[PDB]
Amino acid sequence: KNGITNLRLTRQVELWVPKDAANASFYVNHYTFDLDDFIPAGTQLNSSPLPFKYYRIRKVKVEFQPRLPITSPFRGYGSTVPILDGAFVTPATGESDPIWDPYINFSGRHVIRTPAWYHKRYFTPKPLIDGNTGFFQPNNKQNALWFPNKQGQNIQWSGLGFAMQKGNEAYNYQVRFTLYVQFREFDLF
Amino acid sequence: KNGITNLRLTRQVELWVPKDAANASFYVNHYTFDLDDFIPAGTQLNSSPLPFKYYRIRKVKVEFQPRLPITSPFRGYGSTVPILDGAFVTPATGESDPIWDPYINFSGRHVIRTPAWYHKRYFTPKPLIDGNTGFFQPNNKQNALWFPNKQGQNIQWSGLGFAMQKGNEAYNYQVRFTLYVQFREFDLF
Amino acid sequence: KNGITNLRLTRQVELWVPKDAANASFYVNHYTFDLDDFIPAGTQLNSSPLPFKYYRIRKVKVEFQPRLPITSPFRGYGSTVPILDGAFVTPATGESDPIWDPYINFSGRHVIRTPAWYHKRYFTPKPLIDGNTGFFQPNNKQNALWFPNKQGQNIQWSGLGFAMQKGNEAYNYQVRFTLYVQFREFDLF
Amino acid sequence: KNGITNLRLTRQVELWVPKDAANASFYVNHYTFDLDDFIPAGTQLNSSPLPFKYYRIRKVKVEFQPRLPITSPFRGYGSTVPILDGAFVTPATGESDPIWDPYINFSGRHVIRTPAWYHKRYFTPKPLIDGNTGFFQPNNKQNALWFPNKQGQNIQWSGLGFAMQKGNEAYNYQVRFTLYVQFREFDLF
Amino acid sequence: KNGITNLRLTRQVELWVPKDAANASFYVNHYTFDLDDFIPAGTQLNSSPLPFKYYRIRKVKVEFQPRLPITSPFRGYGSTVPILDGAFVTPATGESDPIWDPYINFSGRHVIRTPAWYHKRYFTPKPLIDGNTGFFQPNNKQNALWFPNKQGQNIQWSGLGFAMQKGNEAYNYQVRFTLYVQFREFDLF
Amino acid sequence: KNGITNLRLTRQVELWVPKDAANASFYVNHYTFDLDDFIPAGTQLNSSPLPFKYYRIRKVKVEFQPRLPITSPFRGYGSTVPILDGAFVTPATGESDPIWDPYINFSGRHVIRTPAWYHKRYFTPKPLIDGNTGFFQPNNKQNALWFPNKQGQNIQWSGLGFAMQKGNEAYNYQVRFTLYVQFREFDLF
Repeated sequence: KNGITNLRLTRQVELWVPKDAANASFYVNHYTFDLDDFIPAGTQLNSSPLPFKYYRIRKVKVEFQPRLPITSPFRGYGSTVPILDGAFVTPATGESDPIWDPYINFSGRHVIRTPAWYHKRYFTPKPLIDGNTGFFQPNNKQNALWFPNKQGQNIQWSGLGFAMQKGNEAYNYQVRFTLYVQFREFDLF
Repeated sequence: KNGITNLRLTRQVELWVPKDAANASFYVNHYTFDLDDFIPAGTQLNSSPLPFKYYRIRKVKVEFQPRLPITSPFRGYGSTVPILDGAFVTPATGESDPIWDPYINFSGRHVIRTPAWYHKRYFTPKPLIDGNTGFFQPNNKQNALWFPNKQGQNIQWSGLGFAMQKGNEAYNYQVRFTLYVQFREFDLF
Repeated sequence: KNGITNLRLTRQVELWVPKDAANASFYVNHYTFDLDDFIPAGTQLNSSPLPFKYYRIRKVKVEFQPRLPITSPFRGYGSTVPILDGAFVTPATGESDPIWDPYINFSGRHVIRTPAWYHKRYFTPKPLIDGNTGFFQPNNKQNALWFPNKQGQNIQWSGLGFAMQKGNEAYNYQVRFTLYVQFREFDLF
Repeated sequence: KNGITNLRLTRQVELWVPKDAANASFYVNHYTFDLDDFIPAGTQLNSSPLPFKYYRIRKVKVEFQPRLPITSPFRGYGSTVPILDGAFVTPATGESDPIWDPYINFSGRHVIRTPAWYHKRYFTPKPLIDGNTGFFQPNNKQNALWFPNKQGQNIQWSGLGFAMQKGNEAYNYQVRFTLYVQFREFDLF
Repeated sequence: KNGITNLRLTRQVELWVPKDAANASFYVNHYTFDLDDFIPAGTQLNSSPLPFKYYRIRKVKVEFQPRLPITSPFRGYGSTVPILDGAFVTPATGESDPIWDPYINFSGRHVIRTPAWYHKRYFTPKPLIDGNTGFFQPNNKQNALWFPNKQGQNIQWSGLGFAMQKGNEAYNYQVRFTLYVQFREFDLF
Repeated sequence: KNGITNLRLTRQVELWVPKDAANASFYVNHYTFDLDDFIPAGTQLNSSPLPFKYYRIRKVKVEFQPRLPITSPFRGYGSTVPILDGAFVTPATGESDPIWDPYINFSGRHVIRTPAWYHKRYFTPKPLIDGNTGFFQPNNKQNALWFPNKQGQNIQWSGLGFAMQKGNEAYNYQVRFTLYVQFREFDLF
């Protein structure tokens, strides 16, 4: 019969890092993945671009791809972490983002060598359901738990919190999210 | 990975058999199955109700279900055959459908006991591509040959030719087609 | 010690199917089972007809028993499905119930031969708790999960969605629900 | 299936022992256990606090718990026996309870050290049906014989005959009966 | 690496039992354990006395230690039970606490010999999350389920319901709670 | 039980190297690691950011990360050594830092390729207790000796002495210290 249907969805987001007048201040932001933002925008001839009902995200692969060449006049050394519970340390509005690194002492701290070097994280995310009561239950062999696919009402899955060092000149990354989704119960009319 | 996706599509067609003034004449018609007629009509919110690209029909199950009870004042004994090449002996317009049975001496002649008895045929159809040059190539283990799914331009697959005896009073069947389709290469945007 | 207490509760509901003036339109309704409706009504000498605290429904057996004899002047062929998540396709008020079958292409589509033939479904239901967040978790060996028995506040368990064809004359079924309940923690005072 | 349902019912009775002006006279009374007196009194919302039909008493555990501390100015040494046929030697009204011990030479004479010491008997009782014709039939592996549970018409089961020595000052015990009842044939409506 | 961190927290509560004018009435109260009440009060130099994030309670050990000596002029015999779902039978305000024992027929009824005798219960509690939908799921090898430690917002864990007999004179116990907590994910800044 | 608690603390220090007018003179400095400087500054809500009592440093990982790109107009070749006894050859104030390399002939002389190339040292440090009388006792399987954690009074652990060549233009490194600390005897109030 028809048990599992793999898919590999991909989106690309530009990521601007503004300049800084030699304060060596960081710029922190967080990433969440939700399945309704990975469809190509505009293509709305049929209302169900994903015609299944039950889905789960197996792996997320986040690629920080650069734009500047390797002979940039200034390097910088930030850190990315996989956050699996949505407790980011991201600043508020007008918080004046910290001079000291907030993502420096975490458990899965990978180092990203900004602004001219590729950086790949490949992990398993967890949902942000907000009714999970708080219990973690450490790794259950890649989150074997199916979720009902609702077109436009999907939950978010918490992923990378990156903290990249602002430099003397502003620069640009191209970030590429890939989700290795599994699907079940094809329900076309 | 994701090789095959089974599906089980179903449609229902009313089948009227008009009366006859004791001539014992038959009423012959033929059936072809095409995938664009098995979707539910009206549901057109997204233009692709079948979001795959390559398909094949494994089995077709045609059920003649009756309407009259078993105490009808007149029986009748027709014949159904699986035609696998589209060479039906169906009458033309105004042909005055034959008094003798046309589907009596065929190879797979099953007998249907009209008008109050169930009758099931379960077989493998063949396409009507009209560019196959004529060669048959007897059974290749259930027609392992994939076809490109075009929305509204699909080919027909030849199936039952039924020849049911007209009686003294007109009656009604409910015919139910089921296709056990296989699919491949999910191509959603 | 005293682990499990089996019980076999039974109720009977009349089911009327109104007539139709040769439109071959269907009549769709859905069934849910809740434990507080299976007690005999009127017998209220003690406030706890079920003196346990933890319960679960193992199997539900729904029997469509007929009333008309087998020599009825008109047959009809409907479909029953086990719905395990409460997503029935039942019409609204004044929806003018569909001419085409809504329960024709489902996974567990059994065919009921109305109006003179017995029809039995025997399955495992799932609760309708509305706080299950959406995950299905396919069959966990007959839903080993106990629920607190509250007298008059019990949850519903989603079962059959039947869609039976309306005929030329109105008719009647007698539907019989049986629940094979298990119980635990006898808590009498 | 559902064969046996264990239960552990418990009641507590105050037991007063009046004083005596240095005659060293005893005070003899007998105990019988009947299932309709072990329910909590007042709780009458449903008329069947025990919703089974067939029952038997496996063990009875009678605990004499004291009230006075161990530094009482006077001890005393009585005797308890398990009577299994209702032939107690208890006094009549105005009999002026005997100066010599009546329960001194019996077969299962346990000694209770009154008035400051715990005393536990744990045995199997026998019914007082009064139509048993007199035959005893020594121990049949814990009286495997079921009895119909009638709400308010139950038979008595003969147990302890205790004979405790009256002292110079009146005192108090708290006696606690426990029945390890088995049940069968749950018959709720 | 660093998986589990055991801890053994302890608090002490005085427990007064008021007098009674020879009615032999009980005094019932219930106990719940929450982790934010087990820290020493006043010591607030750093805002996180427990610097972990995920915790669970393995065992709770409740010790009723007495104050009166063993030569008290009046004994008494109460009962403690481990309640694991928060359904205590505790009285309301002005309910005039019952003359008959409410905790007499429960499953884990231990007897406490008041007012001069030690009494220890040692068990596993369950949370009172109020969104658990009601299912019990009997013992899963000591509640392997982690909970997020929130400073001042922690959930309660239901434990002992004790029912101790009031006497002729008021008295005093010293109750000592011990929690054998496990911890995970040390998250200091 | 709870024996060892690993932690991985991290701090980052900017390291400026001033220019030189073609004398090819070096610039020598030394590094010591003390646990009270690795906490995030400002976060002082609770007075104990490390709530243990006994600690030891297993490994120190010092990363010299660059700032200039690899196409700098001038290279340079310095040397780092692990000093394990605090006998650095660092200059005094106004010493006019030597034209010849002081760290050239040592035992563990690694070469750092300044100013555009990463450089990692990963070793075990030794304390600077100043009461050790002078004896070395060569490697005792990674300094199995616990030290009492005093908040603000901790001893220093001697590490890298680096000697990096000054160039024609001033430049900048970002140095990152990581300590793989072990902890014992959690002593929270």
